[PDB]
Amino acid sequence: ENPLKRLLVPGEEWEFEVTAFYRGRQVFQQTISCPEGLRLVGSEVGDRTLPGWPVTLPDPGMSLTDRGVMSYVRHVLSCLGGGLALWRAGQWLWAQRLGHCHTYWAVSEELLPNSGHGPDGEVPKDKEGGVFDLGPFIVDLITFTEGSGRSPRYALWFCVGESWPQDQPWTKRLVMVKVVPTCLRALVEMARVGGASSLENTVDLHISNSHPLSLTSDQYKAYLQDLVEGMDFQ
Amino acid sequence: SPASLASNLEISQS
Repeated sequence: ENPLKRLLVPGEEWEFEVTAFYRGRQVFQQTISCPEGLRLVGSEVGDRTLPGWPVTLPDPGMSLTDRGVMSYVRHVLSCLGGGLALWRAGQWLWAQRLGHCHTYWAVSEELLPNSGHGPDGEVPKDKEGGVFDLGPFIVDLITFTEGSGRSPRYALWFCVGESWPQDQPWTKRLVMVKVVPTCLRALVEMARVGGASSLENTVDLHISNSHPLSLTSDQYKAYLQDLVEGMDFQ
Repeated sequence: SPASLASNLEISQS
């Protein structure tokens, strides 16, 4: 059996780490698993028949310090409405905006949302939009283990209620949210440590009913290939 | 500045 196939078994739940930044400062972090995915809200609640586990972005303090930009943050949060939904279906992650804040996204590095090429897209309203495909990710991960390419990116960054900060410091944006499917973070780290020699290393997939896997480098690379053979490509 | 935030803001109306 291929333990990595658990990633795509129908009804499996991934863990998503949500980290929010107000003007470049981390203000919130929560890890969420839910069959419905997650939904970023300002808890100006709200509709309980909306889909997705509600993830409430914190109201900034009423402080005199930073009152200007924080009042703008509060305004953005107050206009989130139904919010920003993110969920998985098969090998794809999907997003939809359910309120009035135009939201732009990119798949980027963990520590930098805007590497210079602009957003990958705008999150649609009234229909779903694909924001991540596991297929190319695993292909690129295999290439990475073979010393033939960069580590594949998996951090979804959302710029909420403003234009994407192309050629502008991202820390000036009012509300930036990073979502990391922690299985993908784990898969990349497993590739990094495995290239170091070739004994056994442990990978934790951080998905429902998962158990930490102790694998050799050859075992790991073999499972990635078998996984990719059963996935969909254009 | 407030002018820059106002310019970059993208929130549609009800």
